[PDB]
Amino acid sequence: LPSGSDPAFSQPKSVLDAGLTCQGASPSSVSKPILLVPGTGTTGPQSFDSNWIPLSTQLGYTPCWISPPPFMLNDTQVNTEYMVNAITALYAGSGNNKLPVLTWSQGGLVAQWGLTFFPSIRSKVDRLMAFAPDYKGTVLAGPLDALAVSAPSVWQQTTGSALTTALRNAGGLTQIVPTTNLYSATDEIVQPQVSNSPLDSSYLFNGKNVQAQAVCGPLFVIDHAGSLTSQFSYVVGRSALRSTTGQARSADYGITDCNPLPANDLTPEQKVAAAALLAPAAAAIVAGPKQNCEPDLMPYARPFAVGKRTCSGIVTP
Repeated sequence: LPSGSDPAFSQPKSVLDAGLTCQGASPSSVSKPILLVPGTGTTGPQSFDSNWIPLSTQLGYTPCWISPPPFMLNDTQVNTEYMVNAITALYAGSGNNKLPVLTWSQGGLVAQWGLTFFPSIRSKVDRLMAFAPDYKGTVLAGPLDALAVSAPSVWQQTTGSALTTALRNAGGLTQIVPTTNLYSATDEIVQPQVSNSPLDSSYLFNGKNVQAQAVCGPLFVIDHAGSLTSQFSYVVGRSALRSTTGQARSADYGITDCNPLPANDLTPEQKVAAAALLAPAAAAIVAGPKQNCEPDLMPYARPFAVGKRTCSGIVTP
């Protein structure tokens, strides 16, 4: 694990702060914040309005969220700066108290990239609840990279990207704070995920790796959005957020919780929005930025991906 000074932010603190919002509070004075880190092609709200914003509310958290522009499609390394700045702020804002981070898709990668590369936020996160995180990225990004039609962040979440190589090589496929990883075999966005083994994209060492089909059976299907919004995911999220250990406890759930439909503590209208969670992100992807190469790694990550090709060319330091 890196253990020096944090890297420099490439964004002005004012830009970063502007992407941080808290329900009914300013970050500088908030009780029991949880930070929500969105998936690819969405804003904080577009990810969590239909799910973890009300769910965290009812569990007695002040939901706060970052919305890195545009729709999490730019450089995961800059989307991470928004998350690091938010953790710094919300820790100080809550009386210097550790906060939980909850995340969907790339939000997980961003989180684990933060804890890998910016040591000062490890003493500020009491736990990480990653919903369908892509730590190895995914192989299903391959066709779109072959077309050279891919957002910066979609290059970086390709399996074998410089970014995913850099993370692994810096010791980033091991948990750095107590970490639960809810995910699904049937994820149509993130693969590989079928092994219920360290082969899976969502798997960390020492982490509470919950593959849905490992608890509910091989006849169980929740998809990429399902892994965030489902009653099953509520129960696992509830479990991790209340655990004295920082991790979901198998003691807290069972076979009768194997419900892939949106969380029952959402309103009927919330359920309907959560059901359709992914369409926004699919659309914002087809609407969004497009380049022919993977964004350069910033100097702090370059030593961990030597040999790989980014926009400037082959990585050397």
